[PDB]
Amino acid sequence: MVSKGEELFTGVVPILVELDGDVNGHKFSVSGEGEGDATYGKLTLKLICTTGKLPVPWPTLVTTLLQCFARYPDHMKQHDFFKSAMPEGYVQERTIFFKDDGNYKTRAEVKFEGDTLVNRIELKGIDFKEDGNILGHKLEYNYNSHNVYITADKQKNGIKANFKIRHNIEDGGVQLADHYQQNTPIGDGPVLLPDNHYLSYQSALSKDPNEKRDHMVLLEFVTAAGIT
Amino acid sequence: MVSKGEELFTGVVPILVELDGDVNGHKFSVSGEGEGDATYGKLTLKLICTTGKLPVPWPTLVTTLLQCFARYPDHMKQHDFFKSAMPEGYVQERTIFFKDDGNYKTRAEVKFEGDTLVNRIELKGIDFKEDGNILGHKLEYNYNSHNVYITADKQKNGIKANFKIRHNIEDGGVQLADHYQQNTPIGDGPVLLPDNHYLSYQSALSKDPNEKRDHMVLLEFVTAAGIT
Repeated sequence: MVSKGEELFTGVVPILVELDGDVNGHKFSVSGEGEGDATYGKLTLKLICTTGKLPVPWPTLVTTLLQCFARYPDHMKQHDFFKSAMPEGYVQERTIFFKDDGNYKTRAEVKFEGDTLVNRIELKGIDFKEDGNILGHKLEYNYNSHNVYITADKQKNGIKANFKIRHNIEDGGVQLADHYQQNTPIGDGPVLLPDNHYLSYQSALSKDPNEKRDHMVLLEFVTAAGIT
Repeated sequence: MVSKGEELFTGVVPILVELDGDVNGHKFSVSGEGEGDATYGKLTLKLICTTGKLPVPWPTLVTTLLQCFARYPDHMKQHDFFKSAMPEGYVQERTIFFKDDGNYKTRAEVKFEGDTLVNRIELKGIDFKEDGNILGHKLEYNYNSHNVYITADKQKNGIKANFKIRHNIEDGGVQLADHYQQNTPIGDGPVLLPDNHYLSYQSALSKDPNEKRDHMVLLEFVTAAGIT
């Protein structure tokens, strides 16, 4: 239960991320490593496109490329589904609707493989406008804070989430991305089904000045809230 | 010039921050320490209210509590006024208009005192609504990304900046804060007067789980841009 999940994330945990995607026909792959410290609701990753140049803005992949590292306050630990599902893990599926543009559909499996927390993903994007903010690469290289609204999904012994990302556009404006999320345990064991709450996210995108490959250094701070 | 400023910020630099403020009559003081690495346009600070509980939301003080740590690309280094003014330093004055509420007026001096970069500030806030988002503490504990638009101010041998902060409000909405900035060198030496550009900011607010005092752990990533 609480102690079981808390134990698996007691200190700093190594992370591995793998993604294969296809957006409007452009195939690409991303691989990344890093670590997370749920004690501080912190996570840091260096993600690299191993197929060359990324066909879409890096910011559009931030949400796809580890909610188990969220910092749940003591009074809210009974609501931490993500950690309660470990190490077996859970599948995280999403559909992302980019306002007035295409959409991504993703499926990921996150769980431990030894001492390492792994996130393997498959992404498919369709109907993007060649001249849009996505394929046109018109999004600024940055990120804002958002809240991930969560509710239990007892039918699937998991949870559902919904939130809208605001991607700042170069020279002004915002490109919204509506996220519909579903998380289902991989195992058949018992999990912590939560009462409604949300995860408060804050992220910063950076670059490794010495790296030649197309990449993204991502930093996230996550804290659960919404319950007194 | 460029090399002179680059030299002072070559590695990791210790930082000291001090602030005395008065908002609608509530007097308070903040003291903080940390470090910055302009090579990665990064900065981290732990800021503490030494007078007890902070009378205003911590997020409202983020912009007041080190633009010299910005990461300027090679082709833009001749435009880095902040570093060119060091170690003597510069005065940074601002007027912050919180939409439909009060305003802050600040004056700060930032420069080196030995190997440490210091930021001492005086803040005065007026006409805040007792029931507003500020004195009512209705702002979420987080931060978004913004661009700091800069232009040279040859009359004062310094620069001027303008930007609008978006403070997310608890349960929805945004509380805007219009920033009008002026930076003037403390010394009378020559500085780097820049062509128009902006600093791309990204910030994350956190907490030291072991600290008893009212405080804020602030992280900022800053990179200059707007010039080809």
